[PDB]
Amino acid sequence: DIQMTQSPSSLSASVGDRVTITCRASQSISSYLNWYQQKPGKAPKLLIYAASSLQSGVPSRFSGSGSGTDFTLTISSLQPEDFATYYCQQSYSTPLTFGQGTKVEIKRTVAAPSVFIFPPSDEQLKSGTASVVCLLNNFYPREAKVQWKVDNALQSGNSQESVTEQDSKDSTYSLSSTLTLSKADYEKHKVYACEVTHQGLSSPVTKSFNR
Amino acid sequence: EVQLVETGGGLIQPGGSLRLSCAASGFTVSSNYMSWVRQAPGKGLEWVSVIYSGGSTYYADSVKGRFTISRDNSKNTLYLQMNSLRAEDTAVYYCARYDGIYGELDFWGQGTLVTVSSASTKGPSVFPLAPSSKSTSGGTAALGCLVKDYFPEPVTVSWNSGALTSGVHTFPAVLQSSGLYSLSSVVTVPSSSLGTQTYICNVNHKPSNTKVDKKVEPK
Repeated sequence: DIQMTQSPSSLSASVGDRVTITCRASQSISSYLNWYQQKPGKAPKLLIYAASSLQSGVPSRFSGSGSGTDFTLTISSLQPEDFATYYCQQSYSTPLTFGQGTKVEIKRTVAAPSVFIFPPSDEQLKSGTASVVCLLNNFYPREAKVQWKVDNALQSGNSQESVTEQDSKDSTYSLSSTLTLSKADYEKHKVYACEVTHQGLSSPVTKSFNR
Repeated sequence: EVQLVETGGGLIQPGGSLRLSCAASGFTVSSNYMSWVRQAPGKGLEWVSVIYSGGSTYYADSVKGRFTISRDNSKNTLYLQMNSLRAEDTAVYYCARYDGIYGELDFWGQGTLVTVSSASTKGPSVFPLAPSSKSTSGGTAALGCLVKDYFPEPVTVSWNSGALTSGVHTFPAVLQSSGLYSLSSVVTVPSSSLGTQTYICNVNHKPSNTKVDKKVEPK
């Protein structure tokens, strides 16, 4: 019933940058405003309580400011571990409400992927389905094109992608693309190719094997 | 030092009920403000419930009349009795110590996942991702485990029973067209170690009680 609006909802900044996130309450809430850092698959950690007070053992690079309706969280000098989603939360009145969050990504310089390819195991072909795995290891930025080719035939709608969360020391990503074909389709073809287009690659790179 | 340990999560049929426990260490539950907070998968934080010290209880409008917050002073434990569960209620549930003054959630439990679904529990199939020349990058090679066709979330993967932690990438799970999850766990090791060192992934999927250790070796 008090709405918290944060801006931006997404931020991309490099190590050493000053990061500034905004949170606005729909009505005055004095100093009853807290800030949390949530790395994904983990509990929010409290960073600031009462607008401007640092929590125990939270590095001094975090700091908060404001009172009333306009609040800011600042990371004075961004660090690689600081990628997370940051929430503001008012405690002036029930119900406790949270802002929608600001997802902070760490900008690093370009890094090309290493491309590896895994043929479906023998054990899996026992149960009549084939999973071919392409791996794109330790790269930045997140955006990559992964085309699967089977005996030169470009595939469509039979691959799924997954991307790891950002490495906490070097800010790179890894990505897997999995091609799913039936044992029938796998045994009736020879050349299985993963083609990768990325900003750090001068030209597309192709990894393949023969059945 | 303070802890909050959560139990009780898991798969539950729609319309069913489930209870979450939260066992505090290093502070008294009895004399503290206390809270449940939930997060639908890939969404924001949503307040569920507060119990004041002195026992006043308040509830979010979506749970009022369905959910009860309580505590057992003797066991230093907080409870959330949930009822009439729906897909909307699917979330990771967190207990947190409130402040009772500046109303801040200064300490949080690790969370537990509650999946509201009529779909059946299914254990994972575990296939090796064998290292080869197509996996080698000069003194360095990658090998892994494909963990296929399971429900519901989550699975935990380790390498050499938690002994190999360096250079592991365990990928977020994807939801297949079959309504089942799939994921891979790859690790990059030195290629010179490929014939002298043994690599086992230790897949664990608790809702189905499966525990698969799988040996990965060159081909």
